[PDB]
Amino acid sequence: EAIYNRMRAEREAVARRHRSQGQEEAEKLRATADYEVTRTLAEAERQGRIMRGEG
Amino acid sequence: EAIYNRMRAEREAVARRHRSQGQEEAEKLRATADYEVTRTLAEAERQGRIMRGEG
Amino acid sequence: AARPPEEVKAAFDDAIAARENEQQYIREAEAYTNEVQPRANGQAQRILEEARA
Repeated sequence: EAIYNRMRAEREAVARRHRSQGQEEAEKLRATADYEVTRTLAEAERQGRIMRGEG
Repeated sequence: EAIYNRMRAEREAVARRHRSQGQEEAEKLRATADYEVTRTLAEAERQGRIMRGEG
Repeated sequence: AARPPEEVKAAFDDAIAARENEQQYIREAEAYTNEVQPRANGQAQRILEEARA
């Protein structure tokens, strides 16, 4: 039983590593997407401010 | 019955010792992991603070 | 065979189970660390991206 548990745990370690790598990559992609969204919104707001200033 | 209780208590003593040692080692590992996580977050926060200062 | 009496068989096999449970706890702690660290890396990246934004 101890040997079976050891083998099962050492396989679950690899499974956990794969899942964690996937989740970390997903989080990085989400972060950069949010940064791009904020950049576009800020640029549009700046143009709007310039236009209101002209008015 | 007294002899049986003495045997049983003597066995639970060893069981408790083993479990306590395992739990202590697990707690030490969790503590060092938390320290590493805090260090990485602090480094990221410092880099973000520098970038905010530049902006 | 030199088995102990039935009344202490539970105590003996519980001692065996505790000996296994020690290594089980250690492995669980290692798995916890290996899970937590990548999440910290992702949060660090998100913090840096928020600062840049």
